[PDB]
Amino acid sequence: NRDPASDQMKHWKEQRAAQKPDVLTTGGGNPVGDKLNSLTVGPRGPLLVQDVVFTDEMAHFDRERIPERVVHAKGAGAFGYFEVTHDITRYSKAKVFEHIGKRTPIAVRFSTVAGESGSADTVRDPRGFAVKFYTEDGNWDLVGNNTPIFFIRDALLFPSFIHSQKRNPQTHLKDPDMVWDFWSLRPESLHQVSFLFSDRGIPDGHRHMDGYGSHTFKLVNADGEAVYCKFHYKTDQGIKNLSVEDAARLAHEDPDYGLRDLFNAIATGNYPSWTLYIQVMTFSEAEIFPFNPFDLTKVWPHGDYPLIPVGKLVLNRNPVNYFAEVEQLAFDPSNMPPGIEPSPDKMLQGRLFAYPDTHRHRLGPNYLQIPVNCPYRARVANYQRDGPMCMMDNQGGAPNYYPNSFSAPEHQPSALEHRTHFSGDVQRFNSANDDNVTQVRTFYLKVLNEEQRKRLCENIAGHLKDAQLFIQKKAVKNFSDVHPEYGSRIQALLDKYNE
Amino acid sequence: NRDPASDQMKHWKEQRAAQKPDVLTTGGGNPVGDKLNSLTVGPRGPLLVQDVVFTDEMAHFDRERIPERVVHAKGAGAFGYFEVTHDITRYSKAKVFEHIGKRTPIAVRFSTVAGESGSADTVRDPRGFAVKFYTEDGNWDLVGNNTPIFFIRDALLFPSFIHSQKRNPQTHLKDPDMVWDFWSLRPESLHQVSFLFSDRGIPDGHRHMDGYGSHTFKLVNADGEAVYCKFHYKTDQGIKNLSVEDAARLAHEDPDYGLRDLFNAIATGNYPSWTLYIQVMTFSEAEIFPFNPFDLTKVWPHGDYPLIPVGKLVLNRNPVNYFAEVEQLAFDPSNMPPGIEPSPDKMLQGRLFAYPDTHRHRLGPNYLQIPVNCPYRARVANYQRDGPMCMMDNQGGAPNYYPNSFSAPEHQPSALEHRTHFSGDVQRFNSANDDNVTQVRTFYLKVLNEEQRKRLCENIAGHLKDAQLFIQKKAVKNFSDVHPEYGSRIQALLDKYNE
Amino acid sequence: NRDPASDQMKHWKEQRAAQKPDVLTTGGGNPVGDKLNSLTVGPRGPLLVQDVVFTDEMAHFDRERIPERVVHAKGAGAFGYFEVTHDITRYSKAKVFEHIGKRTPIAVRFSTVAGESGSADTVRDPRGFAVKFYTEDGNWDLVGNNTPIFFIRDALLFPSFIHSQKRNPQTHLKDPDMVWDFWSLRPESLHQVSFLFSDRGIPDGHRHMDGYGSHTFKLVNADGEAVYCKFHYKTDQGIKNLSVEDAARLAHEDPDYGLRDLFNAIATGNYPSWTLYIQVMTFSEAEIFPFNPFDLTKVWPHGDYPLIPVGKLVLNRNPVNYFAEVEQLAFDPSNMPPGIEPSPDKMLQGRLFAYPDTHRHRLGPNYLQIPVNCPYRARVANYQRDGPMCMMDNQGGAPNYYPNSFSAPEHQPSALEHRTHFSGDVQRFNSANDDNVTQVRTFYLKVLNEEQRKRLCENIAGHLKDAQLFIQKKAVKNFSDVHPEYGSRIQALLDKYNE
Amino acid sequence: NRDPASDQMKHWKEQRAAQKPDVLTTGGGNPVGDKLNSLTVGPRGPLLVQDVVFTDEMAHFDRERIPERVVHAKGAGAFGYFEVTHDITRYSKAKVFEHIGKRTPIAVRFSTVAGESGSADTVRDPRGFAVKFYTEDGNWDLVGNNTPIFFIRDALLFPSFIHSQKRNPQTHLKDPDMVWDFWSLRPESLHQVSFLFSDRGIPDGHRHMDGYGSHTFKLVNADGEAVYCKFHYKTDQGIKNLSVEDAARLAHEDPDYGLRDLFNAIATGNYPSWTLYIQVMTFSEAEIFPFNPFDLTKVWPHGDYPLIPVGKLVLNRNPVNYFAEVEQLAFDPSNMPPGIEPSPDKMLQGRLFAYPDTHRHRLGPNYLQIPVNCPYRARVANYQRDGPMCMMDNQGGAPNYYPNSFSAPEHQPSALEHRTHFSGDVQRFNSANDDNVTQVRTFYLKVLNEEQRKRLCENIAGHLKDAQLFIQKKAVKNFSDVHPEYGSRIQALLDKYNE
Ligand code: HEM
Ligand SMILES: [C-]#N
Repeated sequence: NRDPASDQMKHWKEQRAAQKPDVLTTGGGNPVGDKLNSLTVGPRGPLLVQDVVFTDEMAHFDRERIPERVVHAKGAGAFGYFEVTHDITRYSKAKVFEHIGKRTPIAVRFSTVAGESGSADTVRDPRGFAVKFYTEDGNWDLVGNNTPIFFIRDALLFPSFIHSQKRNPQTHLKDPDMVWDFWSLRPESLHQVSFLFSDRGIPDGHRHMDGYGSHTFKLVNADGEAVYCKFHYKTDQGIKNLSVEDAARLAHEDPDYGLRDLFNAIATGNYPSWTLYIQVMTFSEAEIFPFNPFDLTKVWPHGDYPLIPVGKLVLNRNPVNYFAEVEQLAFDPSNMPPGIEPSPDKMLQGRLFAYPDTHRHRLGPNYLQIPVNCPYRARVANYQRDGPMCMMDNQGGAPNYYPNSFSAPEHQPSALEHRTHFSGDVQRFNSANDDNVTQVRTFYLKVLNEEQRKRLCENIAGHLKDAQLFIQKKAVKNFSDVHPEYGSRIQALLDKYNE
Repeated sequence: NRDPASDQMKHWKEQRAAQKPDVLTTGGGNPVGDKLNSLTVGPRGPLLVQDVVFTDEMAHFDRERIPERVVHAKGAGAFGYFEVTHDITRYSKAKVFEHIGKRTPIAVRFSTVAGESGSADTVRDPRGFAVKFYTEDGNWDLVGNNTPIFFIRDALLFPSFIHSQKRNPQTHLKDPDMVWDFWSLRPESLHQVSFLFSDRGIPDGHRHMDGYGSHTFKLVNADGEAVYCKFHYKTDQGIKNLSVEDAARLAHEDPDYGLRDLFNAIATGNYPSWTLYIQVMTFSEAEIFPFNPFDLTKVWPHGDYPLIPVGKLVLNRNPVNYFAEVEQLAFDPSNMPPGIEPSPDKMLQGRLFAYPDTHRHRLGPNYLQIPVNCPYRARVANYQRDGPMCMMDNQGGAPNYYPNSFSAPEHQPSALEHRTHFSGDVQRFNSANDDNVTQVRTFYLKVLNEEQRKRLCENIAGHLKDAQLFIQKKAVKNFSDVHPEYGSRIQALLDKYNE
Repeated sequence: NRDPASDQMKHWKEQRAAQKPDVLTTGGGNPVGDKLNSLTVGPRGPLLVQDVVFTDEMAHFDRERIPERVVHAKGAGAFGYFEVTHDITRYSKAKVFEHIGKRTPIAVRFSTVAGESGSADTVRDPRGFAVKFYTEDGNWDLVGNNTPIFFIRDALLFPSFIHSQKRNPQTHLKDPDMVWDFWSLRPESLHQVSFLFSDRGIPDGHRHMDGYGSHTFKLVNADGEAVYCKFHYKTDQGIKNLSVEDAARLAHEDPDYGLRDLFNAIATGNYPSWTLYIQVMTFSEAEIFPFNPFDLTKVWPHGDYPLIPVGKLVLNRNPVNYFAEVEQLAFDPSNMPPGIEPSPDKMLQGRLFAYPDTHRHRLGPNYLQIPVNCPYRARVANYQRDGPMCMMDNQGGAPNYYPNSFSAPEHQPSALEHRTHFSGDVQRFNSANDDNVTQVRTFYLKVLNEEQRKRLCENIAGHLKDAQLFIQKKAVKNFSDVHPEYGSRIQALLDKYNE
Repeated sequence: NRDPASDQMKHWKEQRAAQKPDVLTTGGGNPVGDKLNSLTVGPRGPLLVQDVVFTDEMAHFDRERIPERVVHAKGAGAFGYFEVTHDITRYSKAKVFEHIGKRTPIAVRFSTVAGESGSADTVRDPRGFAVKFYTEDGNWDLVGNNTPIFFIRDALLFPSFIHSQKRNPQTHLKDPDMVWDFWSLRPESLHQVSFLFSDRGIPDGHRHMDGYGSHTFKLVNADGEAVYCKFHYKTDQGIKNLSVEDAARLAHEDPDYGLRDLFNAIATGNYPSWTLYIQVMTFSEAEIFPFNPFDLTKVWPHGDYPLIPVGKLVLNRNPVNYFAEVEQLAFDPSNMPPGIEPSPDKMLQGRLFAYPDTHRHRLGPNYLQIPVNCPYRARVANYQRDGPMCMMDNQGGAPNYYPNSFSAPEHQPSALEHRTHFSGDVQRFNSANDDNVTQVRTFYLKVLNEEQRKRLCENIAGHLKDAQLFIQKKAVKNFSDVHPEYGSRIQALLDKYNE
């Protein structure tokens, strides 16, 4: 009796008992006598502007679509909650970490990157794992990928990068030259490239993948002590990837594979879950790290900085209306309540700006006012007013300037940001040469096995092959620098593909 | 102390009581630690991207403004109720007239016409009197002026009319050449131009003027019998207008005179009111009527068509937040509940398209979702989805197609349009010379008395005198047609004015 | 060496040689010193708002996306010209057909339907074939499809139809319950559904494939005599379709298959072309003719109304910048120069509003000001002003109200529309029953050969086999209502799929 | 014959002697038959959607309005040129100062601050004076006011400030409590408040007022040597302001007095001009300066930092279409070319963000492409693409990723920002007490004479008298802090006013 998903309407008509259906109305609420036959003059005459029943619906029709996400356009979402299982208060005075058994409702949206709205899940691309913590101190957004690292470490190259992985400005077709001309000129991607073309390249569904905040963040206890951290939410359904083969099969067989896997899962009562951990680094150690603790192209070896469990990320309800609750979702890295703060991680810094920016454009100035985005477990009160599509009462007739002598909202000094010290010139400091191989080399011949080491080298060559020859070399060169073998294997492969 | 309007905050803080100032949060609901000083590297250093309290706030301010209404930009609003005092049901079956005593929540917006957001209330100009009935059959928006007639009878000339009435495309100044060159070329305006330059051209506040639906409408009863009608809502505060010197004074002394007079009255249990009447006419009568019964430049003489009392219009509530409840208010003449239907009035016909059309651009595709515009009395159920800034549930997961087989919203034969028959060549009929003198002639001699006729001519001459001689000629000519004396009197003044 | 599309950048550079690369600047033209390293205080310090180079690029990137077309998102486009080869002057006075040899620049975008921007080119779904003629009497948009009929005959059914073919409101996946449920309760779709599931369902590229004006139109000659007609532009590369499996693999092998094909063809000098034909029907015949001549689910048979030759459609130019020239492309069926006029088609009429309406939403109010949409081979002069993103000079200091005595644009009586007579009550006429089978049966037998007839039934069952039985019944019922074996054959197929 | 502005259309008609009126067309370029009569039913029948000429025009009319500037909405603009007259090449290497005689086009917009578009010109209020220099190195926007200081010093107070300066959230009226409750609590304003209420508060048009950069900026020469500065461009027409008397008369007799004046002056060859001087403070002196050198509520005494002639700002060309060339006009302080950078001024810092941020909303993502805003004197080349209302060729088929090996634009190292060192903890430093009286006292006692102090206190007390008693206390208290005599005089006046 198909799957829970396919029976979407099925279950709807049922649960809708036997009570009559609501009356079809116009946006205004005026009942429609007949919305199947246009208002015409004669059985074969023209249409009347007077058929506002028509205009009303058609009008709305022509405006349903809104701009898709610049990146991560294709994804799925579900709601659930978080719960504490450990006490890290000695680490961060965040309200969500209150005490054990302390729950918080969440929202999540998995997704790919380069692919548009029509794209299919089952394909090589990093994955999006975003969590919205509707806390008491406002919503907390831990926007993270399925990997602890990224290709670039300076926000200034992301626009270019994304462009590189997307379409040709002219042909509107994917383009290897673009893809690899960028990667080749910027070896800093070496680390993440290797992760993309590794088995992890294509997770089997969203449920069998690990979550990562990626960036280095900052924790601060109710005592004013701050320490750098890294979030890790590992899957409790075990890691499971998809063969280049299956992936491509599913790709066209069920483009929305990863999509319904999630739905049915939650429907068949088999709710997904991830275990939230966090690494820790004192400012002392941070000054010692063999690298930049804020370099997005690096990791904190688990041996030197072990994961501390903190909580359970459980999803148990699926969106009722996809658009409203998922397509419309807004995740802002800048959304961090008292206890959690960003690090000087140049990429994070940029994200502090881009997300709310794009949201205002994709969704609208008052998008945080959208049900799904509104921090309902907090009391939003301030001196911001109006704006297009202003919902709510817009804070009634309350004094709209600060300061004021009329009892309008005051600032809670107990939430002040954490004071740090920086000494140096304001300049554009070149981070293009901050070691792009070390951690990579120990990933090729260390994290991976000879078995999957060959699968990786294959996956890569199967794409790099399509790039101009002048591109192919410069590329191998990099892989070469990570390890002559990790570069020779790939090359060999190319020579064969290359005929 | 001072007036209620001026005591806005005072009263707010008192009612607020001894409570504690809500915690000042970002749009995201995060507490602010100090919204008075920016995050900088040093006491005299750069501003950091890291300051999201600033940007969260700043970015909203930058997006505070929405386009003002292209016309009737300046205005004041108030909510109240509509009470049925009679049984008119013998004509219209709208559930808004159902049973005597039946109260229907209403919203009202008064306004001028030409002036933009910052203009003054005390200037000569028609006046807007929009009434929104939140009925159980959706919303009823009766968008009427304080005059029963208008300057033109074909929408095709409205865009141009409003242009001539506003600013010159290059100097951005008021243009008497645009104003009069247009009016002169369209004598059909003579009627309303008369009513305009008369003592009624500037009413003393909104509480002292009448409200007219202007257009001819339609009423369909339970049996399905229809009738043409006109709406009339006379003022219970009595017709009181302002003099050129006093209106001209208040222009600078208090540009928001109307907005204030209205706030204060209501704030002191001094609720304004209007009795609602209607002129009922038969298709057979509309057949006999000597003039085009749908021509916007004509009136239905009280004599032959006496007014029938319907109910009362009380405004007993003031807007809490002006932007959210007034600025965003949107009345669409097409929102007529079952029982009320439009008429062939060319003018009205065009308005059926414009209001929601422009509302989509001024407010947004989902404007009908704004609390003030939402038909909170009736239940909105249909097959329209998505659209930017989608509030509520987007009808959750109910079927989006129609018809369907899963118990989704159904038709309503009862609420069907009343069918009328028309015959003729579908073409653009020149309605330019449908007599633009007869009714003005009566207004000039029978409606006005000598002292009023005196003013009407000085008021005209005082503004017309700035247009070029040739326009003045053409202009006067049209006046003599209504009446020899009308022309000569104005002409007389012009020669004087032309020193 | 590789295909022309792949070598896009390669050539762009090659030809750009002998030239120094332009200086990288900001949106404002200020040269940037370094666009790879953000501005921070100290090498490991926070990002400074100061870095305006950053915000400029990021803010713009954060807004690259505009809403995709509500339908026909996945498409491709090219440019060419139209050449008059034959004289149909006695039918249309339209300057486009003026003389033999008359060249008129054109632009075209082909597309699929339901699938979103990321979808693949080769799938069962009709194909949009819109043609924009930049004529001296303004642009003429012939928004056609690769089929001469459509699933429905009343605009009111469209928003609902489209929803069925799209995603589920809650599970966001494609849904056969909606697809069929709709098609079941709506049999008039039979004609098109058959054609669709036919071999033509997956044309090769956008070349080989035919284009049809689809709707019935009206032609007017220099003597006011009007006649009805159907537009036809047959491929010069002969109808060639894709196999189910073939197209099924290309689906993931190369989703942009069309894009590639069309680009490379043109790029290599292999410019495709089409021959335009017209079927003419006189008002007399339109009267006698034996189902509604304006029904969109019906077709005129070359039998009685033989195809007449008019001219050639040649595409010899590729888009330089895709987004700018194809994505932003807007076609309005309502754009018809003198000689061409709408027809009572309930379906058409509706299109007369949706298109510009949605364009103002998706592209913006001044969309006709975007280069490729501008009627550049004409002289747009009128009384329209302002609007957002207003380009040009807003028509400069020209008078902006009509009429006027200042030499502003005067209208042309010549361009007056042809008048027709339409008698009959103005109401909602039921058309759900206008024969949704006759012609359909003639396709299954006469047109379709035992060969295609086999794959048609097979293709239908292959899809329909996923919907509840109660639907399958209704679906087979209508088919057998066309011809016993039609559904009979389907039914057999259906039962095997249901294990 | 009237003022040159009155005859706008006259000279336009005259302008095209001869020349025949262009043909009235739709937005698509289709010629119009009858633009005065809609297409109806019969002479008294309904309207047909089939009428596109109407809908084309109406839909546009319905979207003419865009959000008015959040502040400084009511203004006037003009174009002219900038001419170098002194070699200041030892301080700035900017090309706009490249060499004596060199002329650069400029665009200027004058403005009030609080009133919306309908507001009156002649009212006490600072005055906006923005200059746009279309320099070879991109556009340089010097966004100055008519005062060298400002009320607040930290951007976070700005939204608040402006709010208190506008209408009441509930009553929508100007709130004296709002105005003085805010000023009373933030004494840093005293300086501006005093300047504001002096004879300089209501200038006589835009031609008789000085223009000031206000903020301190950083000039950078060819040797990479930096220096701080302040821009001053004094009227050549002489500082002339209006009296509280005439100003109130003009407020109703001519709400557009400034608009009209500027136009006419230019129209009659009487071009206004301004001599541009600059002040120079070396990094050393900025160290021992008695006040914070980047504090907006302070000035650099001519005595120690003498003005230096640079060149002349001349305006000799009126806008042809106010909207297209003035209303749409946009200035960004961020637009600074090589040799002209920002200071750490907390206020200037927040501005680098807000202008482009707001322009992207008021005008749209691609507002830099609007003619008036485009840097048409430089070659904009970069890796930015798409966005709505994308004009030009969107950089065509150029490589869209940086870096790339395909000859796309490259960064110019000689346009890098001058590196400055800053050291301190990153925190929210409190500048609320950075001396808010010294300079004020000098203005009161030295800059003004008795006659003046008298008018000032009268002007201050005039408004203040309306605020609640407790607010008057606080305010007078602050004035006494500047000078015992200062507060007393105001207090005496208050004592009076209050009966
Ligand atoms: C009466 C039902 C129809 C309505 C209301 C309708 C509505 C729409 C809308 C709103 C768009 C998006 C336009 C844009 O954003 O540029 C569109 C696009 C399109 N439709 Fe129609 N459509 C209808 C029927 C069809 C049929 C019947 C055809 C086949 C001749 C067709 C061919 C197209 C094409 C080719 C496009 C994309 C044009 C392009 O930009 O390349 N549609 N339709
Ligand atoms: C519009 N009145």
